[PDB]
Amino acid sequence: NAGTILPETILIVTLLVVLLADLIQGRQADRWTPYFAIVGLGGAIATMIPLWTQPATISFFGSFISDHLSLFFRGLIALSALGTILMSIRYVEQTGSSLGEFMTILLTATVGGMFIAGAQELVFIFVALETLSIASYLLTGYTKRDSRSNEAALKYLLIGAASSAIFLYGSSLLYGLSGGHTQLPAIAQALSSESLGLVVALVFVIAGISFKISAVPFHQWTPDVYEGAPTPVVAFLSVGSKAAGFALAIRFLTLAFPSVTDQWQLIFTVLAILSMILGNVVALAQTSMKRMLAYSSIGQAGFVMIGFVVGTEAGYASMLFYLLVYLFMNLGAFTCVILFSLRTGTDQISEYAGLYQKDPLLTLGLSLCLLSLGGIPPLAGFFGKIYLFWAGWQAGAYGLVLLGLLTSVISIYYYIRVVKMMVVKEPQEMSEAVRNYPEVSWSSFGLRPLQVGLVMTVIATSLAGILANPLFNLVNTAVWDVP
Amino acid sequence: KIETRTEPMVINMGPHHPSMHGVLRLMVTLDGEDVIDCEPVIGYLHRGMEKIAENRTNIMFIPYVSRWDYAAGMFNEAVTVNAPEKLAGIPVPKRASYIRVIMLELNRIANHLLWLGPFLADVGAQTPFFYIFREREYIYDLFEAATGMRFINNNYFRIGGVAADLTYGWVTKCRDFCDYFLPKVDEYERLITNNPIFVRRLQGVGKISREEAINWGLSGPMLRASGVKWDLRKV
Amino acid sequence: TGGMFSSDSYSAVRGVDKLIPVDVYLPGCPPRPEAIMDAIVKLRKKIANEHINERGNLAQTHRLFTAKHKMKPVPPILTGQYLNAPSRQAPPPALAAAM
Amino acid sequence: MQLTYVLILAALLFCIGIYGLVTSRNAVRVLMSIELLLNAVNLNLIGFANYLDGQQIKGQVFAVFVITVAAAEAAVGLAIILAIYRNRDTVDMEKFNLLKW
Amino acid sequence: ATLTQTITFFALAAAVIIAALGVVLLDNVVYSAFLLGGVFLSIAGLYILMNADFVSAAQILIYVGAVNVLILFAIMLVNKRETYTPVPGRWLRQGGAAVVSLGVFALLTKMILQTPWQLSSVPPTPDSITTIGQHFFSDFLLPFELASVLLLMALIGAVVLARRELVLEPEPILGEEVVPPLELPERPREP
Amino acid sequence: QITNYAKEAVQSAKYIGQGLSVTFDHMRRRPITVQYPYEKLIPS
Amino acid sequence: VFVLSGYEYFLGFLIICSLVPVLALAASALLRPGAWIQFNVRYYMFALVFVIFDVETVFLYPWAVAFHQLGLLAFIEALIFIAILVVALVYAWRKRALEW
Amino acid sequence: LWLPLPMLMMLIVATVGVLVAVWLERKISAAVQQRIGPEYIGPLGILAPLADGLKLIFKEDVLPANSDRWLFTLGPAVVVIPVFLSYIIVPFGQNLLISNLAMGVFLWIALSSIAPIGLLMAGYASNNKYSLLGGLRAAAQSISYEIPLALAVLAVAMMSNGLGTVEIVEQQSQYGILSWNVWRQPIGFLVFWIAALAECERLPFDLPEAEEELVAGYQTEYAGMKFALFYLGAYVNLVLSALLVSVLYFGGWSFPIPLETIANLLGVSETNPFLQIAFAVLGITMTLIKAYFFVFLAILLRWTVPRVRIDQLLDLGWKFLLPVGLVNLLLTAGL
Amino acid sequence: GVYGALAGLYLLVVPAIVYAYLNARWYVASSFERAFMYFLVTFFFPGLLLLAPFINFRPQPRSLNS
Repeated sequence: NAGTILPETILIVTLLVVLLADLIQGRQADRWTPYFAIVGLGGAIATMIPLWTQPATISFFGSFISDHLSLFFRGLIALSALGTILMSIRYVEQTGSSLGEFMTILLTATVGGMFIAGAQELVFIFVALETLSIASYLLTGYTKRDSRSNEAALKYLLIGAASSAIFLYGSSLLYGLSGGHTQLPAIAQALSSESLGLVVALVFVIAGISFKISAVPFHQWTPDVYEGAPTPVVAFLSVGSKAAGFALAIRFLTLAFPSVTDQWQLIFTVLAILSMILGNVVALAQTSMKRMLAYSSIGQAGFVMIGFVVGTEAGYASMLFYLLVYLFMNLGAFTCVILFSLRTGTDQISEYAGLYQKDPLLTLGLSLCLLSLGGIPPLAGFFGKIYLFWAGWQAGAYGLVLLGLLTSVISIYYYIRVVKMMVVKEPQEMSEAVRNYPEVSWSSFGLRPLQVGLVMTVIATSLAGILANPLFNLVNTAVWDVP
Repeated sequence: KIETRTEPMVINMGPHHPSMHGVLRLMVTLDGEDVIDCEPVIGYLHRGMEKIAENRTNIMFIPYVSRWDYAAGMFNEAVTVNAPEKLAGIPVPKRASYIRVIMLELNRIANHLLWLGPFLADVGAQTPFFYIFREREYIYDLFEAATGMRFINNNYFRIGGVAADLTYGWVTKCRDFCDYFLPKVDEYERLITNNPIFVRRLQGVGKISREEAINWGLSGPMLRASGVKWDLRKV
Repeated sequence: TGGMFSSDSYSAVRGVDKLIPVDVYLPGCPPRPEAIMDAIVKLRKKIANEHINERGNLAQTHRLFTAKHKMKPVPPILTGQYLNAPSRQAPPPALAAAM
Repeated sequence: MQLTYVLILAALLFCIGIYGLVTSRNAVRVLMSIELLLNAVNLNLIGFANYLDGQQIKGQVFAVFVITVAAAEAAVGLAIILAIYRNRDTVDMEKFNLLKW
Repeated sequence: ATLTQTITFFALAAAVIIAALGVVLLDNVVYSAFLLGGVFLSIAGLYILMNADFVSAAQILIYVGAVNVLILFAIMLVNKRETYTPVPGRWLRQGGAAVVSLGVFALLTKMILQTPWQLSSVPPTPDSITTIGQHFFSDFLLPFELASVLLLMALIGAVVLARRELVLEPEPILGEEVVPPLELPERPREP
Repeated sequence: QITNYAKEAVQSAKYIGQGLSVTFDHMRRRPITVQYPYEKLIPS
Repeated sequence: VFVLSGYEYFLGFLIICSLVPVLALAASALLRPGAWIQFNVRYYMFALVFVIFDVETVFLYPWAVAFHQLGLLAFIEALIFIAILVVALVYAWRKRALEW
Repeated sequence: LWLPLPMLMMLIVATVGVLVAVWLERKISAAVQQRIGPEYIGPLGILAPLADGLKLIFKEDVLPANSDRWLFTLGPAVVVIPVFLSYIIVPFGQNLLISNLAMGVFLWIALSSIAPIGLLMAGYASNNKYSLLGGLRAAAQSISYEIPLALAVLAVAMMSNGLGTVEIVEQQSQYGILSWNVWRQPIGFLVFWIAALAECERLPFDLPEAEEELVAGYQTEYAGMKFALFYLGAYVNLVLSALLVSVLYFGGWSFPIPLETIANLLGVSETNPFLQIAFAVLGITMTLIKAYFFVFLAILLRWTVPRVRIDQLLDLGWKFLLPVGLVNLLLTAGL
Repeated sequence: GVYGALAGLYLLVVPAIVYAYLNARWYVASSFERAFMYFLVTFFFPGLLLLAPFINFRPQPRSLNS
């Protein structure tokens, strides 16, 4: 029955070929091992399309489901590593660290994240959440001599290993509140009384579920990791490790707790009204470019939770369409953060000023991905927010969409601040690149993957709202298999 | 207490030094696995031998001398009696000269056997350490017969020759010994030349060039083991 | 008694019993290995004379006294650098001119 | 010895590691308190497997995998401690607050 | 007969929480790590009473013999002879952590006591080394193969985060602007 | 590979096989030792 | 209930062997009268590859006991577990982790 | 007060097995050096293990100057009670069994992993530079030789279909000597015999300071009764390891029919009362007599191989003994 | 465990006849006989330990006929 895990086991094989080539060839393999992982990720993406027609079987003795919801989130995490490898082909190759050793830990977080989306046992949820979390502490401290990545690998460890123990104590209680029954469909058949033991088991698991998606009482790691980590890892944990926490929350809170449902829809509203406020008002007071996108990912998380708390067939379709276009907004913005951090050092705001005459492909990429993150027409993040407020207005929730719209205008002001210091500043107002920009080439190592990860992302950011109707049908078929 | 720091660690070899070559004290400093500096602290056996001889006659100093190189013994008495007998022009008889060659070549065997036992235990295999000293006990009784003591304190070398002649069953007892010990010399050689784990601890480990050996000042089997061919019995 | 260096030697302690208490003395220079095994036998006859209720005098008595001095402390002579000392790398000036 | 006394022991071991997570100032005592949390969820789990559904022990299999992850969370975790110590020459959790605001 | 399984429980149930107070409250960090094995060995003694003789021996092999040795090797590497004794660093923020720890315990003891547990009166552990290996390849098979990729990653990453930079430490490979080796290109600056 | 550890093990596990035999032949010889207080050795 | 058979003598033998040092050190108690270790990361790296491989061996103990009771499908599945972690041993050699 | 007779009679065998090994250490190593060994005490040295242990009880067990008192005293206790406890596993005798645990060759390999902690609180608590260095050196050596030692037990766990040491000797009793696991596992016997010898014997150990890498190792500042656990507890680990060589690979209490001639390592008469007591007692402790052969082989192997350094010790357990232990587990399987 | 039937046949009466054999032939024994001689020590060792201070292997006085 091991034909349903084929998109993950192709990524298991190419995880080992890029590992052995580092051992066999010894840093001469870094010229080809990124491109082998790209077709390893592309071959893992292209085998999800024959799995889309299959009628959603539950393989591996009831511990793994191969539904359309599990295949949608598997492609989002596989595209997150596909966009990350096109970034880090030059980024960690410039720090002097090994390139094949980076993309091995990057692919264990991918297959660890991709197995979260279809897991149904309490143990396989925790095992795949571990190898996503354990791999990500090694990636935020991969540079290993910065006193900023080492400080970010520590804070992510002592919260990540802590919140996965709060997650285990709620997962172990689900084994004990039922008579055994580690599987989540077998959990719901045993417990429906909504006792106090089910409440503490619910709070304990969304201390780790809402830790990967960074809601405000559990968000404290996110702005400190995202400025210390390497920027491709910052690009990965915002769409790959964040959608995997959202891949868990649909598979967990709807399968393990369909009786207790008005409680976690009451907690996640508090998680939404706090992360929409504190994601978007604290991003005003940010000077670093990676720190402005850090509170953005907390703020954009609250928009995804708008469709998660309404609990409708269009509500879960609103959070899957927003997470799909979220990959085309973060990985296009973080590409321009990397592409500006490689030409000049010190990637922060009030150093992008005086651009658009020296790097016009960077400013067209960074503006159209940050303006779409604010949700302005006719970009992809406008239509993604429209469907969140359409599904938000559909079943109650009139104060969430009003807070979702009022914090979207506060969202506009700090995104347009970066577009202010890219295109509206005169050429007598640039601090860095004042005749210091390196006169871009697109001929060095890894810049051509960095350019095609920018061109094909802004095209997927400008046109994914106009051409959203294939994406609206691809998302709405992944919701009928959600209870 | 003991802390873990990042600077190179200095360890003291200590004047205790449970070995058979005296009492050294090496303040050797380490760099993880490689050494970078080492000072030898000597003088723990400085009994003032040079100040003693200025208040000793030659027959009163002949017992004192076989304590510098106490592995050798009569090699110290060789230099001692040769200092006034080559200055006063005192003729040594030819028979007493050949007894000196017989006694000194037996001391060099006992000098090398006392070197060999501790050296084989320091480089690995500890089982020849008990079979080498048995072969030195045969050389002890060859000196215990002719002189009155085992390996040192054997007042045999004199200014006009040697103290006394050999015993009766002595010359036939190297022909029992040095016709039995000579098969075992090649047995000791095949311990390190064969079994190629010992050669990975002795090839290139403590290498000294020929030009640095003459400049630093060396003699015997440390100078000659750099390709010098300088031997004072030939020179 | 520091036997042969007991006459005139500027650095020999004459006998180990000027530092530590001795049970059995053994003359010889050097003693035979048979003669040391007599001193082990003479020692073995002394262990059997030791009594189990006379186990209290085996510990040292502590008649501590204290006085304050005014001697200048000196930095230690033997520091742990021999080759990396700043006098072995090159000969100093005002001496290599006549070399 | 009932089931109730095991879970209170696991809940008390949870809050001792919780207290060691927030009050410890050395960065290694925080990792040692994380192992108190991951053994609290194992002592809770085998007691849940010994008394509930002990014929097919599914908690003891799940108790194995927590031991394996915490073995890999400490090996990864102590390489993070040794990575800071090479740059910042102390191990002091009140000294790593440079990414404050 | 029955009381000898109960008096050995509270002798072990007090041995774990006293050692867990020793790893947390003690001023010496090496005393915490040697008492950390006192936590792990007492829990391993608690598994034998709970019919878990395999996971009991699987804790002494890993938590006592592998993790605690790895902790102790990574504490004798960090001594530095510097504690600096700054107890009241900012405020009395060690009293706010005593509130939540007694609060979670007051939460769970209310939760553990009032919850009706459906304990089964069937005979347990029918040679529980074969029913845990039949579980590694029928039900818990996909967790079992992913544990190898988790361990392989934990050997890749913890080596490259802890190995000595003795290959090329002064290594300026290239530059568009100057970037130090083994450090992120976003250089720190003040606004 | 797997066709080497059956051939890289023989080269010294038989050398200790020819070393365990010679040390057992060291026990074959009579102990040449002077028991002191019952066999004192005659001086010269 | 306690259906484990053989542990009746394990409690007393845990106490008696604990009474071997604590009474012999007491029976002896009535009859008797620049400090640096260099930071070399090889004690931690040799213990690091131990933790990865002590978890390897403890996963193989339930497979080795129930080996002829599982079949050939559970032998290929157990081979994927070992062959992934064989590359973990190859990674430790080539990256000089256990060089000392 | 020692109320189980199976616990008392085993413990008498468990301590006389050590006192054989201290006697056999000082007499076999004297025969390979052509000297006597301990004469003049007992008949021929029979009281020499007793005399070496009883003097350590009567000596003033003083601590060093500035030492951690509780970690110094519990230092040797972490090393030796894990090898005193696992004598509940060893099954000598057909009708003699102390505890029928469901495992025990896995419990022994779990209990032997507490011993690297005792080498860490012996090196640290003695509070000198050369013993902390010898503490990290001795701990990282027993760490290196356990995964080869645990994989050799995995080889005899597939053939026995369990970890029960009563069932392990039961698979070697159907043919007497043709059904022994040493004839079925010729490589994994060597993986067991080298890795167990690198944690209990005197040959692959830096505790004798003949190379002077430290002062005297980790057991430098230990004296008297605390050293008696380090001295008379390393022969407990030698007998315990040799007891399991004579259980796993060689059949414990397994031997052919004794109806033989005078050359059957016995007397001259066929029906002798001295052979009826040498058959009943041998029916009580048989694998102890087999363990006295590998104790003898451990002393005999000390004076053959070189005293190898620590850089080639740790490059043998990981680089050699671990891949040959992995491929033996596959060759024990089908593959 | 017997009281005085087979315990004394192993602890008391058979170590006395090994001590008759160990005193007579220990140094004159050959290479094959000494290997069996070492087996009688390790097998009868709980019996050999009790009657250890009651037998001495010290050699007899000589006659001095010269």
